[PDB]
Amino acid sequence: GPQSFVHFTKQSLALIEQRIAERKSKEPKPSSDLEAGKQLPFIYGDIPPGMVSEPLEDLDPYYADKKTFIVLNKGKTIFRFNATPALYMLSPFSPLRRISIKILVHSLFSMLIMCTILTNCIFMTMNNPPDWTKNVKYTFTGIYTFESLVKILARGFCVGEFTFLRDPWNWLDFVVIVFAYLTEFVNNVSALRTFRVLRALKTISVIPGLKTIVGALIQSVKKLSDVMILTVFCLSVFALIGLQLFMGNLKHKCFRNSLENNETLESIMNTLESEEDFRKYFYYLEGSKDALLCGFSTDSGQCPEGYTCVKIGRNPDYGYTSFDTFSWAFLALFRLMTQDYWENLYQQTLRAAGKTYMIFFVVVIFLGSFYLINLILAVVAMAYEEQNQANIEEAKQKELEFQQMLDRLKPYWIKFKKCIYFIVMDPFVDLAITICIVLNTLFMAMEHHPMTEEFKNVLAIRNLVFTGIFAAEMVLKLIAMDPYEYFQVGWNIFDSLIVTLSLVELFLLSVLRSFRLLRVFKLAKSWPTLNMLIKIIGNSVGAFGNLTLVLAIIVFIFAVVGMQLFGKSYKECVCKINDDCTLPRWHMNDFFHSFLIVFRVLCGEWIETMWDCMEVAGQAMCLIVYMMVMVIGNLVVLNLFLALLLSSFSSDNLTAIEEDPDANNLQIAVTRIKKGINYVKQTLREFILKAFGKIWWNIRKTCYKIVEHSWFESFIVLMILLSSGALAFEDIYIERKKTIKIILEYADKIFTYIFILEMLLKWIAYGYKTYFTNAWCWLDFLIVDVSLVTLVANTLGYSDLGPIKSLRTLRALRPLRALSRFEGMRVVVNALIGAIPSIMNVLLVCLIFWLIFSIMGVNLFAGKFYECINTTDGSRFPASQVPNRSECFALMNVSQNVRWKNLKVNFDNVGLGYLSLLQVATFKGWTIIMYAAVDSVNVDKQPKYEYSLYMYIYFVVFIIFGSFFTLNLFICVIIDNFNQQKKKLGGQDIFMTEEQKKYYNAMKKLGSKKPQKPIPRPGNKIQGCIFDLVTNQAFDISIMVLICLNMVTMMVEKEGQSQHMTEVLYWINVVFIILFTGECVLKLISLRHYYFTVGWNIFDFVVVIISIVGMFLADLIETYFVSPTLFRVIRLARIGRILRLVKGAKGIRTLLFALMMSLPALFNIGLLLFLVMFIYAIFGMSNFAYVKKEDGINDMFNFETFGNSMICLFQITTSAGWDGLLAPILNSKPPDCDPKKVHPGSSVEGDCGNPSVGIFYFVSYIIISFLVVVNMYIAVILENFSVATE
Amino acid sequence: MEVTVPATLNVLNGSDARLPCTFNSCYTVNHKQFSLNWTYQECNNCSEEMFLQFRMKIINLKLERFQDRVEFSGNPSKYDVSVMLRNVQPEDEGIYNCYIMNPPDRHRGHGKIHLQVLM
Amino acid sequence: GCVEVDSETEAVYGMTFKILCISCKRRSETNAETFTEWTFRQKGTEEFVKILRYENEVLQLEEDERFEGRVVWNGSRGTKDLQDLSIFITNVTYNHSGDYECHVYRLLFFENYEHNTSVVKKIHIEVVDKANRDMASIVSEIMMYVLIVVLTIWLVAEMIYCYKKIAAATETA
Ligand SMILES: *[C@@H]1O[C@H](CO)[C@@H](O[C@@H]2O[C@H](CO)[C@@H](O)[C@H](O)[C@H]2NC(C)=O)[C@H](O)[C@H]1NC(C)=O
Ligand SMILES: *[C@@H]1O[C@H](CO)[C@@H](O[C@@H]2O[C@H](CO)[C@@H](O)[C@H](O)[C@H]2NC(C)=O)[C@H](O)[C@H]1NC(C)=O
Ligand SMILES: *[C@@H]1O[C@H](CO)[C@@H](O)[C@H](O)[C@H]1NC(C)=O
Ligand SMILES: *[C@@H]1O[C@H](CO)[C@@H](O)[C@H](O)[C@H]1NC(C)=O
Ligand SMILES: *[C@@H]1O[C@H](CO)[C@@H](O)[C@H](O)[C@H]1NC(C)=O
Ligand SMILES: *[C@@H]1O[C@H](CO)[C@@H](O)[C@H](O)[C@H]1NC(C)=O
Repeated sequence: GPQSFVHFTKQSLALIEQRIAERKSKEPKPSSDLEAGKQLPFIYGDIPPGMVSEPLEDLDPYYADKKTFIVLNKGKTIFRFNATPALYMLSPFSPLRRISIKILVHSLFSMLIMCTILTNCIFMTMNNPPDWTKNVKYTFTGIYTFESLVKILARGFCVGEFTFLRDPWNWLDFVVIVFAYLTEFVNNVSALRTFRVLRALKTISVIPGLKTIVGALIQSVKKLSDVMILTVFCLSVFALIGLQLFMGNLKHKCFRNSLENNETLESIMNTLESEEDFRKYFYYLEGSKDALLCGFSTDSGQCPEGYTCVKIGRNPDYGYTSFDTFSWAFLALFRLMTQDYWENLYQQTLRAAGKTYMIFFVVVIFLGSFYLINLILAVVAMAYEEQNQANIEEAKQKELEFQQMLDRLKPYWIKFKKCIYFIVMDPFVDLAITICIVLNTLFMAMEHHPMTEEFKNVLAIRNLVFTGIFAAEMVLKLIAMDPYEYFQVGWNIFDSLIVTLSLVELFLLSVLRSFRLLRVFKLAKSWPTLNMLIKIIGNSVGAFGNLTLVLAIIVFIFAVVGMQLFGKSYKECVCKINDDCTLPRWHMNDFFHSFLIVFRVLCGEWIETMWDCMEVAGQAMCLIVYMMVMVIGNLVVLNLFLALLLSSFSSDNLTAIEEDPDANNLQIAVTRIKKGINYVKQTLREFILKAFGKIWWNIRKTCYKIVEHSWFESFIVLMILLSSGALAFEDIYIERKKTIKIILEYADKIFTYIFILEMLLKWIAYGYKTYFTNAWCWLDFLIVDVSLVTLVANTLGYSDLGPIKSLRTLRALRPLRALSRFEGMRVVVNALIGAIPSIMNVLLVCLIFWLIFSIMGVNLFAGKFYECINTTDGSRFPASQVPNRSECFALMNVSQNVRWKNLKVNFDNVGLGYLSLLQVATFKGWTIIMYAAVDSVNVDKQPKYEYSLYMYIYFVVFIIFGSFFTLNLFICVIIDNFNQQKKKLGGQDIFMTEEQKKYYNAMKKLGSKKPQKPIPRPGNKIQGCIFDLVTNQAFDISIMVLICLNMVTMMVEKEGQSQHMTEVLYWINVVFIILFTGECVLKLISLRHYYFTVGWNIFDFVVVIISIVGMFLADLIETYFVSPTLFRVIRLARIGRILRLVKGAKGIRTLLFALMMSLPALFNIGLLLFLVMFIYAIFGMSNFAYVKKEDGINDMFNFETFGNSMICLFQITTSAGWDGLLAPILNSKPPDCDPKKVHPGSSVEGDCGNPSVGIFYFVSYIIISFLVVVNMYIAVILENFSVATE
Repeated sequence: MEVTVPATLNVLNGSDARLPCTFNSCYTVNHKQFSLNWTYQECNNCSEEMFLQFRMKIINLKLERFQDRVEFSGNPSKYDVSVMLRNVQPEDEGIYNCYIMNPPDRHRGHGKIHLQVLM
Repeated sequence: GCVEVDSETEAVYGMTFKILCISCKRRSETNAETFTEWTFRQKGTEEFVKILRYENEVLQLEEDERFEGRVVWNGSRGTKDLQDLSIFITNVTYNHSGDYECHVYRLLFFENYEHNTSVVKKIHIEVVDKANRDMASIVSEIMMYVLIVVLTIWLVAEMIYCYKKIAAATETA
């Protein structure tokens, strides 16, 4: 009955308790479409007006028996309550219940609460509330008490199975209302007002929809159990390794030698307390807050003469960076695993514990930060992907049932108007307009800092004329087309907003001059990828708009919480985070700066702020707050990223509409041009015609037979490697190694001669055609020719001439010949070249988009970055004096050491705009630019501290748009391309050799024997008792617990531990070792000759042996010889007893299977990456061996040698701090450098570098590393998906 | 540097008077700069007078009518600089001042206490 | 950007010689104020007698007939942080053969302290009528040549062998 709409009455109640009487005297699930908050089924049709906001009968049969009723409203949404008397005090037919339930369902009620929430928030952000607020607060508490009582009146607090208490989100209502009551009267000091913040979480339920969003987020975090277990496991193991190796190496400090007045280190260290004091005794590199790390090794940093290495003192970075104890080791491995500012960790550990420990950081940065982040990404994506399919499978199901159930139930102005509308002829006038657009943007792109007067004049007048054209086109159209329909179209809508703003400036924001650039986006009609970008952005405020909003409210909550907890602390507790005793530049006193710190924590630069936080306001709360921010944000941001990205891949369309279905302007005007160009091609081309011996074949087979012989290929590869090493020996220390210099010079001739013979043989073998149609052969040909060009020149004595000299520098390309020989590298390069057409599209889109942002920047900031610093200290002179350039120059002419100096990467031009945006978008070097933008005043004016504070919003918007959305476009494109390729191959692996393929299939097959051998009970009784003893389900569990106890006994160690506790742990270790050996030999007893038939058992055996021998050898090496480093390296062998812990775990054994499964392809990509590193390192050693020691470049991290060059290149492979290395390369002219400086003992005379080649080198490297790493990422993620699909 | 002091102090005549000056300074108090300035004044019009201080060690100037009755009874390290008044008389009724400067925190603290004597 | 490179020891007669003496600081930035002095023992004699002393920017020379007019500074010029203290002998004579060593007396100036230090570097000079090319060059010249020629042979000969096999191939054909 679709008309089962009656009023809820008493005889119904006399009936509801009727059935229930005999149901309890005799001893179905509720409809999934009727629960509260949803919409009433259409089949029931319309609700009569006399029943709206009235109690209705509960139609659900499973709820039909129970004491309950349903309420519906104008929005057709279900409210279900219980018909018991309110608190057993007010029956459902009291009038007060009626009026109150009407006022409960009222939509203006929800609007009221939403508005109170928003005003509450806008007041939670005022740091220092004034007097009016205490009163407002009163009002707010009143409103929330009113909204609580309205529910609990009808809702109850009593248990009728339905109550105020049941529903979860009202628990928040209790906690807030009670906290309002307590503190208003009682009058923990740190966290007084925070719990108010929890009111703002009621946005989650007042605003509709977010409830499902949070539900799905908490569902996506459900599948992170295995991955987070593995992550903590791995970080703890690398913490044990780091703690073993570097315990206390960060406390090495360069100490004075001539200790005056007969004092030992002990006598002085106690009595030292000021930074200044320490400097009198330790060497602090100029202008740093921490004394220098040194080392007792050749490969370590070195102390200046007169200072000797000693481990006494605090640790660097306030004491927060150290491997001293397991806790700080775990924190340091975390900052590594998230690759946050590990530049300093890398450099500090390598400076203190010597440079050959790069290996550790290599193994972590690969197997940790890379792999663990990959794991998290993959599992989150899998879960969200299954969730999206869960929605879609319901989506067609719900649609299908409804359709079947529905089916089963069954004057002069007109002339001039049409004239101009014809003159709006589409195939022409639109293209003329888009040309006007492009000419405009490339005219505003000629903005640059030092402009001649006539140049700004011409720029002005050209803008004016272009605004004239666009405005005239707008009015043409408004008049001709029907006005009511002019505003109908979206582009028209955009364009009308833009033309208005244009006429606004023509009336004149200051910024808005920059907004003519939005008109670039019109090109989107005929440029499909920009259409894709616009759809991506549209899905941020569109369908996936709820997610964005959660993200917005979460960032707001963390901003307000951080402010409330730490805002005052950053104010009194500050003279310990800035020696001038002023607030630092990045803090949490206000709401804007809180917000900024929360934004940065999302961006992944979370530790410098954390040290300041911890120093200022305690270690427990800071850590918990930062760690909550990181995790919550990073899960939501990922979820947002993933949602958009999976919408891009296939849900955007199912080829429902063709590419530009209606005749596009690009597709019609070409025809009107096709009828033109062919008219050119047919008419004048006709008019100009109107007006006017076998022995060669034998030898060819011989040579061709030689070339494909295996010995030939091996020999050539051997020569390739020898040439490449000969390259590597040529560093600045080669003036010493004489005989090696001479041998290298002669070997040059030998390999040149070999490779020339190679190419000559190849010619005859293949002929100039086949040889010259192949790219690899062309490359080798170019390399051998440039080689022989160099040889001849040297002979002729024209070596001195520069082109030859600069052709030498191209010798670094000799490694390139290695590519075509190893197949694995060849197939990776083949794959990566396959994709480059799509990268071209996307790079052009990101390039034009950043161009818009870069012209915006040039209009805003250009030339305002100048400051007048003092060189001695390095400080901006205060703006009170040196007000402007002019008084900076009078100053310069009176005193010295002052230079009105630029930023060297700034917004003076558009090209520098691009460089600066790349620095900002990768989060490297971006802080100094932002810091200098927000100090801006005006050209020739001295910056003031945070004068235009709110320019940070420029960079905020830029990160969100140019970095976040563009990467989303890139990642999508790259994935489509790779799936496109895979499919074209037929789905096969795209990065593995044939061999690699067969071994991969085998090693996939190995993980498939679920069932094993019988292992029958052995004959003799007593050893049979041992058999069923060892094979007990719990004996292995006991071993596992013993291993966990072993793990904690390893964690207990710490720097500085007493001679007692060291030997206590020693015997605990040896009893553990004895016990493990005993359980092992027990295993051998049962499985006579059969212990070795399952691999894990061999693992246990070998771990036992390593464990025994490591303990013995440590004893021997401590007794006989003196050997700390060897001691600690062989002592870490005891970690083997941990690693068997994974054996029991079954969620970690599948992920490690996935890793080892994917290993081959990563080895291929690692080879390619090593080759690129190698070439780029040889170029480094050639070019920048003599740049001045400045920022990233220093004494041990430079390009003076293969060691140092390869170290810096590995560091910036993860794009860590490439701005630091680029900074000294950029300087080319005095006083930024010196081009006639004689480096002692060598002939190169230039201290400063070439900007142009410096930029090309570093930008290129970061891009190539990005692509190869993205390939790494695809490999890992694709395997994870594939191996989990079982 | 907030100063926690009782604004009004009533102590029985001839009894012991606890006059608590305290502060919450986030910086570790170090004796080589931290200073305590202990002054008192009777009527607002009449002049302020100093009786105790702390530059390097606790200094008592041993004043007339303040002689042999005042000794420091707190310890600066735990932010307690309370002093005692032995066997109060009707005379010491007045307004007591504790001035604290705790470098490197710039803000100069200030506590005020009104001491009244009941017969 | 100093590299320490040893001096050459074979001064051909009658043409100029440059004696090397490089001394970089351990950590490059530290300021310093070096001065050097040089000593020599003639071949066949037992004592080292001072020859030149470079300090400030002067090259004050102790009078000795042998080195009176033929030495000129070719060190680091016009700085007081000299890290290269080499000398140049303009017309080498047989009298200048000997053992010459230098001493650099640095005074690094550091944060609150100054640490005077010394390094002595020793060289031997032998004068000859004419240059003899270094042994390495000779051994290698002969070496590049030898390998190149032999290698050609492995290639040339092999090709004949194969050509013959190919000839056998023609033979079956
Ligand atoms: C540039 O900075 C230097 C470094 O402080 C200033 O030189 C100092 O001047 C003060 C004078 O008040 C002296 O007490 C210091 O001893 C000087 N230090 C040094 C290292 O010389 C210099 O005055 C600054 N220049 C300007 C123009 O202010
Ligand atoms: C640069 O700043 C200074 C600020 O003092 C200006 O120079 C002064 O201008 C005022 C007003 O005319 C007068 O006191 C003198 O003409 C100047 N005094 C001093 C101390 O220089 C100057 O005009 C500013 N503007 C420029 C040219 O950039
Ligand atoms: C050095 O100091 C010690 C203090 O332990 C003292 O006993 C000794 O006499 C002193 N030596 C000199 C030469 O002053
Ligand atoms: C500096 O000031 C003096 C003051 O007389 C003036 O003569 C001179 O032109 C100014 N500029 C320079 C570069 O000396
Ligand atoms: C060396 O001196 C003699 C004169 O004593 C002179 O003939 C000869 O040219 C000089 N050679 C050089 C290189 O000065
Ligand atoms: C110390 O410096 C003086 C000059 O002041 C010098 O004569 C002496 O040789 C130097 N000693 C050392 C140790 O170099």
